[PDB]
Amino acid sequence: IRNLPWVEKYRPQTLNDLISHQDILSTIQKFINEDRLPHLLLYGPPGTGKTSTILACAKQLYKDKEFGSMVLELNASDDRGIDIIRGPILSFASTRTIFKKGFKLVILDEADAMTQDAQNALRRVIEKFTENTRFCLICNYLSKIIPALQSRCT
Amino acid sequence: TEDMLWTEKYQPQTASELIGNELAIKKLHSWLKDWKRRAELEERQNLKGKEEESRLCNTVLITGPTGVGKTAAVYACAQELGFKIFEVNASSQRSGRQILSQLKEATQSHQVDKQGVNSQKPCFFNSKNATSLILFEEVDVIF
Amino acid sequence: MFEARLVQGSILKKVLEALKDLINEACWDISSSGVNLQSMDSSHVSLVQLTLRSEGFDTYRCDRNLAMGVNLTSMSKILKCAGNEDIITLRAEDNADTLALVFEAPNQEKVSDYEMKLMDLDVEQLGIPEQEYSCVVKMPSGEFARICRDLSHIGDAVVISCAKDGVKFSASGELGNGNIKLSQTSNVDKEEEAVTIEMNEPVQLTFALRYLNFFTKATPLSSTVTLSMSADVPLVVEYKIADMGHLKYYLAPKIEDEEGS
Amino acid sequence: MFEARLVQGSILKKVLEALKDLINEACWDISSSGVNLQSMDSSHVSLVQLTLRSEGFDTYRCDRNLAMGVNLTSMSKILKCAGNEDIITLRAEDNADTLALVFEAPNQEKVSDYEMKLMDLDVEQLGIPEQEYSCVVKMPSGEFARICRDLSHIGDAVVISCAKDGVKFSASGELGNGNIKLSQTSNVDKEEEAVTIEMNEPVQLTFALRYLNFFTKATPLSSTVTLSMSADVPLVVEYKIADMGHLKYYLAPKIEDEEGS
Amino acid sequence: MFEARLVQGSILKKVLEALKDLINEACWDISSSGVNLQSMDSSHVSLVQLTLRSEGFDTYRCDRNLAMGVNLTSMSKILKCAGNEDIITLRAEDNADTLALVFEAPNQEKVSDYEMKLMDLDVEQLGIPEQEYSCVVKMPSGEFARICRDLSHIGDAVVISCAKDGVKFSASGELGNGNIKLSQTSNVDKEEEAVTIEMNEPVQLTFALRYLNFFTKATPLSSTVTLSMSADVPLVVEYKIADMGHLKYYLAPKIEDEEGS
Amino acid sequence: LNVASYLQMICLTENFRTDVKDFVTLLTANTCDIRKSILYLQFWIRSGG
Amino acid sequence: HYELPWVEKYRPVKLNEIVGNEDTVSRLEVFAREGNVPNIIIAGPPGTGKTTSILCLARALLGPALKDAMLELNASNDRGIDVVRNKIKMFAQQKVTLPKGRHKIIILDEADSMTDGAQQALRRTMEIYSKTTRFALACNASDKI
Ligand SMILES: Nc1ncnc2c1ncn2[C@@H]1O[C@H](COP(=O)(O)OP(=O)(O)OP(O)(O)=S)[C@@H](O)[C@H]1O
Ligand SMILES: Nc1ncnc2c1ncn2[C@@H]1O[C@H](COP(=O)(O)OP(=O)(O)OP(O)(O)=S)[C@@H](O)[C@H]1O
Ligand SMILES: Nc1ncnc2c1ncn2[C@@H]1O[C@H](COP(=O)(O)OP(=O)(O)OP(O)(O)=S)[C@@H](O)[C@H]1O
Ligand SMILES: [Mg+2]
Ligand SMILES: [Mg+2]
Ligand SMILES: [Mg+2]
Repeated sequence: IRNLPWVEKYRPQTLNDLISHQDILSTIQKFINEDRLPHLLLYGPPGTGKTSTILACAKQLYKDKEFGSMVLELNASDDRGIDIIRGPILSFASTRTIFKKGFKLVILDEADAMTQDAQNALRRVIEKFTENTRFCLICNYLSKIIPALQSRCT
Repeated sequence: TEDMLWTEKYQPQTASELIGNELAIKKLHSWLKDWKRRAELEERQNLKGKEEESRLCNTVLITGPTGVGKTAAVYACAQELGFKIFEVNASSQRSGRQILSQLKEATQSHQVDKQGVNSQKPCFFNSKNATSLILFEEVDVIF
Repeated sequence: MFEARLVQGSILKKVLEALKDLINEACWDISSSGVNLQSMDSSHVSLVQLTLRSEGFDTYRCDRNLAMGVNLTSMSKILKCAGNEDIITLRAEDNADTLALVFEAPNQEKVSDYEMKLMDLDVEQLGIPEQEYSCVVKMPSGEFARICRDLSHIGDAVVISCAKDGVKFSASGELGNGNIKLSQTSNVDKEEEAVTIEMNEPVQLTFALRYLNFFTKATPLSSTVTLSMSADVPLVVEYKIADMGHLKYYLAPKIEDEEGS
Repeated sequence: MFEARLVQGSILKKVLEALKDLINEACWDISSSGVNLQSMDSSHVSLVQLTLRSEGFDTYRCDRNLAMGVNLTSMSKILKCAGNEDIITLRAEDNADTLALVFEAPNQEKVSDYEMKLMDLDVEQLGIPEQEYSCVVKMPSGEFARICRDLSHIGDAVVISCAKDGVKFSASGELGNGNIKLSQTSNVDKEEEAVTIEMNEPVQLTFALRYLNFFTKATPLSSTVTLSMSADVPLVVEYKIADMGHLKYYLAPKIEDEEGS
Repeated sequence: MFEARLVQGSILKKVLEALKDLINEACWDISSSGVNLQSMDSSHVSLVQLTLRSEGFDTYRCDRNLAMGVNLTSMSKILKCAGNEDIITLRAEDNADTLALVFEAPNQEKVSDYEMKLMDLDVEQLGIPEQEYSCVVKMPSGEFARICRDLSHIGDAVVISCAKDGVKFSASGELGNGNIKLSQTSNVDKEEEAVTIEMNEPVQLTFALRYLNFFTKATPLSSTVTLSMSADVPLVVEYKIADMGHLKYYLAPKIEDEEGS
Repeated sequence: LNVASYLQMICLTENFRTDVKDFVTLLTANTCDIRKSILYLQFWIRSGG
Repeated sequence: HYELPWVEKYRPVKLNEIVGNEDTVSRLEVFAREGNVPNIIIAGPPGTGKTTSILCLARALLGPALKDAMLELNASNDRGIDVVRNKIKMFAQQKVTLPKGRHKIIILDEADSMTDGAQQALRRTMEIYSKTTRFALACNASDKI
């Protein structure tokens, strides 16, 4: 039949279902509700609740129908280098949805696998298109992300 | 009140102005002087009408370290001996069809304007008598 | 400050189609007398001279002599977007770094103001003395294009003779040699143009046919073309555009090596 | 059972020769009102809304509502096999995987059949909420196509500004910019043809060029086109074809940063 | 000494462009009857048998049987110089390595003496016997080339099945399936577009498309085409070039691989 | 030493006095790249020494 | 409508608003005042002042001609071999009227992200077009150049 994992089943679909981090969750919710969401850099050991936090944030910001067009999720380990920063990420950050006016979201999971030149171009993509889209980088090691890319994010 | 870099402000206009590599400079200058002599003898044969011992190969190759003066020596010798340099850099699209069909006739045909300001040496891109002379610059750079 | 109003855009379209693949960049030397363009090949073995008179323009005005160097890919891709029968203003300031083309009513509804960034380059001087030639011949231009294209499949060089018997075109190659004769009593029936000669002495020369096909793209500019030749001076291909001016092509002959007999 | 026979096969050739490179997959909605095509660009920046009424079709039968998702490259390959004055018939079943194109003989003896597979896909179901526009003009379509293909040579993004005077096009590129102004007074061979002005507040925006060229590739569909835009709602061009359909491309403005530097 | 005169260059140019890609070299054998060309392609799947009768030539002179073989790139590059109307001299000696083409231009005196070199091919005469063919079809050439381009865009494999009402064309491939049906339409205004049926038994066969396309390249050779299909024989296409001769294209069919039982 | 004296010559044309040892250190630093030393000399002289 | 970060709200607009690297910033200051800047490469750690000093030097040299005499390329742009061959060379051959001692400036930020082939194709472009055009590059690891 079906025996789904308890990791997926007991997922914090809402930001209030996280258990440990409460100061930064309150800070993130306050960034959400006064319309001042910055570029985020969620980093830490696995299983801590970074992807769940950004998915609950994107569910709070966007809807189900516009989830497939307004927020774009990448894994940098699938294809490293600037063939993906100059490409899907740049075209996503520079275009605009036709009737949906607002801001886009880029969820770059496993950002520490990204190469140095791809980070050197991703920081410029972040700088040039700050108003159109916000970037959330999820990573395990901050030591594998260049300080120029770190400083653009909180 | 100057708009020129010091490399091209103090560029050697004579083969004696270059520093070092005197044997290589003398070899290149002798080769180009022999080519100029062959061109002038060809002109004299044209005027009259209207090669193991010589061993004058049609092409020299120049190699060395970066910034030593290969291009500067080539330009100084061609300026001194009256050649006109047609330059092919890596900074322009030089594929086989374009370089052949747009610069073979410089070698194979006469210069239509042989006197005047033609001593200036142009480049190649596609987006007293002066003898033609091709210069392939940085041949190791292949795309 | 300079304005030049071309009566029809077909003139400039056909000129830029003639210079398209042969010339790398166009320099316009412009004074009160008119518009001059002396541009050499990228290989510097063929030279194109184009003189357009001041009176040939619909309205022409200058204030000082000046030279404008424009890239030819950009000017060609702009002139491919111009009305054939429509009137074209060409315009530039005293010392600005741009050149405007005003197309008034290409489709009888809009005004178009296209701009080109000029290039900077050492404008070489091509003023040559007008020496006499030994072999001039009036022959049609569509026929020149036809026979140059026709013999162009055979090889890559033209062996051309001018004497009293007419113009001789020989093309030898791996395909096989081909010979073309022109006669004085011969006259075409396509346009009814008769071959006439003012010859001095026979001349044998040889050229590259690719640049001759590049030259002959100016066939619609004039009904007839004058070919001038001699032993020393290069081949001259002349089109006289009526009330517009004249377009000449100077093609140097191939160097030939005397064998060691 | 779905069966739609057209008056002419030319209109189906012209309607979708523009969707070959812009539209990745054609989703066709079949109901009693007519044929609908609400398709999305793969970059989510352009939308195509096409409506075919039942009055414009020669024959139209339909029992259920259908959603047909088809590839464009192979279907454009099979509509390259069509004439202009002939008649085509599109037949499909309720639960089949075929696209039957019955092709009436141009030579009165050669009846053709074309079968295409149906690629099932989910539908975004994005319905346009049909806002009002503060800048609406009419413009003859060939001029708009000429202007877009002209500005494609200059740059890659155009600035369209509508005001009380008329539509103004701009394109700044590496070669130098190009500007076009349209005046309300227009004199052509026809008695009545001009740019119209029905606008509230002048709006200037910037748009990508390949999408606009794909929009203008369907200009032989209708004689005139309607351009509507305002400050927040995107650009739209509208081809109201003669008594058989309407077509409607939305293009979103691009994000600029050199305006504020 | 070969002295042949083609009265019009159109037929020679079109028959050159017909087999320009089809066969590698043309091997002509010459008797008192006229000109014959029996040539086999590079893959040895198609045969060309072309016969020009002597009275179609204005002047004909042949002292002895003359067999020669010459490549077709030079042919494609020499009759590109022939006009749409002119008279042509095929000249050859009794034993030489050079064939001459003389064009008498529409000019009063302008000869084109184009002498090409041979390379002495060693070929064999593949005499094909005449036999009974079960299906003969009279068909116009232009719309038959249209069917060739119709089935070209669908699939490389071509299927033709001859039924009692006419012929059926089928193309099955990756994109889908395309079928073209012809009926009996012998009662029309002109005898050219009439498709007469004098067949005996139905036959269906599979052929390729590249050599088929090379065969339909001979469309302006004649208005009408004879299609010949029988059991276990090559496809035969007959062109009846008026007042001068007849041409036959033979294509060995693709053998269908039968699955085991 | 030849390139060092050459650079001393081009500096003395610009009314500057320089020692041989500093130019020798620069030239052995950039491995006798003449153009690189010329350009860095232009930058360093034109910025005041 | 948002609060600008202090890295942009308090970004230096002149060459005297830059702290640290006193000698090199002073040399850039005297070059911006006097003119005729050579082709420069600025190497250092992140957050040092390289892009800021390059932009301030270009602003002080150009002035009102910034929009036409400056061509800036980041790592987000293409900067390939073909871009170097067409766009860079077209801007270098482009005519721009400037006061004497002032040149057109091509800024190549994050020159480490430039491919080796593009740097090989940009070698002669750095040389022949040096009477009208200058090159200012900024980099972190000078060994990648
Ligand atoms: N704060 C939390 N509260 C409750 N459950 C949590 C929390 N953090 C993680 N989980 C559980 O862990 C599962 C997976 O956590 P994730 O957030 O996907 O891991 P992660 O934060 O993405 O770490 P990495 O670096 O991406 S592997 C969720 O489905 C939850 O069941
Ligand atoms: N021996 C030399 N004497 C005088 N000036 C020199 C010498 N070598 C280099 N230069 C200067 O450096 C400039 C550039 O040198 P180049 O000849 O282009 O270097 P190169 O030998 O071509 O090596 P490349 O091309 O960079 S790999 C010249 O224009 C001169 O100003
Ligand atoms: N020396 C400095 N003086 C004053 N502010 C500085 C200085 N260096 C950096 N800053 C500040 O930091 C911001 C970003 O520094 P930038 O100079 O743009 O980065 P950078 O120096 O080019 O280093 P990288 O390699 O590009 S990350 C500037 O906008 C300033 O606000
Ligand atoms: Mg995760
Ligand atoms: Mg060099
Ligand atoms: Mg920076």
